[PDB]
Amino acid sequence: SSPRLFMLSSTSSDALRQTARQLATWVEEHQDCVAASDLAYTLARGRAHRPVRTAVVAANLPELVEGLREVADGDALYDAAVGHGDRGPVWVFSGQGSQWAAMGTQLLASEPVFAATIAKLEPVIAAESGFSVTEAITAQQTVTGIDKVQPAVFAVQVALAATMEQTYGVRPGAVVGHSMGESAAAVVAGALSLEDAARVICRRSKLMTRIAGAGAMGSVELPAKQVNSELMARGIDDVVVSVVASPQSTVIGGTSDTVRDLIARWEQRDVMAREVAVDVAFHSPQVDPILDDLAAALADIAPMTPKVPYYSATLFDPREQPVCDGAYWVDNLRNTVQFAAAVQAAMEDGYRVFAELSPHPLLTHAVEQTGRSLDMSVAALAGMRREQPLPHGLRGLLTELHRAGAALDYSALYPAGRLVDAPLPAW
Repeated sequence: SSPRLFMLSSTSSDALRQTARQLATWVEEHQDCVAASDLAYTLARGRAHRPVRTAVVAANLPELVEGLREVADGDALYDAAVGHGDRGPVWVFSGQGSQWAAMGTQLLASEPVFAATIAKLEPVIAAESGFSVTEAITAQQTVTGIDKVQPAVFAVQVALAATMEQTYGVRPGAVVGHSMGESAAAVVAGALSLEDAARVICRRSKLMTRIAGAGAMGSVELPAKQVNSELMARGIDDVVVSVVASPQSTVIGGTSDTVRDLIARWEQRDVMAREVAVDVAFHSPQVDPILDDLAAALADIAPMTPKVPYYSATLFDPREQPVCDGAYWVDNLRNTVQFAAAVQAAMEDGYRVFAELSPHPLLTHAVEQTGRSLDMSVAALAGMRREQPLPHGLRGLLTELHRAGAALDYSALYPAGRLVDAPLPAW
């Protein structure tokens, strides 16, 4: 009786419409014989998924005939899958800034695994940071202080990954984190326990409140080698490259005045410069005072060997597998975020489907820019968007992962049924 996802695929946009039309005619003639569950199961598990994919949502067979005929009559361009169903998606865990008011409300209601994960984190974040992460992610005002933002964003990140794996059968092929995103990446990769990773973000953000107001940051659409050249040429020692997000994008960090002066000059040369909303200048010497204290706070963190490929933005070789001890988290906060190099390594290793598990996409464009620079066809998906209605939870993200060609377990969403004599399109 509930709405089901009917997968349809072909070799071209026109052949996919021909497939939709034959299926609609068949479904219309056999609707009294075929159970909708059996047909959805057959289309997902009894058919080899071809490159040009789509899916129609419908609660009953007559509804599916309308949806299928709509596809068949349309003039839509269906992009082909970039992955070959052999590698799982690369989950991208972005930094701060993705947060929005009541970002967790619909997923707490529509996804039981999201709710269960947030429930686990609730007493840990309460003991560590002194606040309710559930109250924070469902409040009518967006979460605000660094000590509250980081645990709340981390909690959404890990709850999204748990839902995708447990509820939708999507095991990640690899993980990539960007600054605070690396704590969620460490949990998902099996490098840290959920609790130790929560302790890492809670303690990290509490210590950062001590240095709030110490420097400023700025984004510039210039490659990092060029930015560094300008700093050295201008005799600037108080501002450094803090983030390397794409081959054409760089974030600088340092003293408030020199950062403002540099952005003023870049803008005047018609370059895409802009100040970034910060209290502290992370991944710069501004964080130096709090590094001894952080090392001490994280001395008890128990790191583990990652179970999934982890593309480190902290290590000098992103392919190297992290030892997520306190020293790693101190380096994570102080070293440049080499995000572009980590994404480039994953793409060189064969990954083409990237999905950003965050409250709102911050690094979708960065992933696309790295793919474009390698002359590769990649998919950079967003797990959630600000104020996006999610009445069917993350089922939308599952559809887009399927459409893109990410490897996933179809027995999670279609656990049982009878194979039906539905049409098999010619080669």
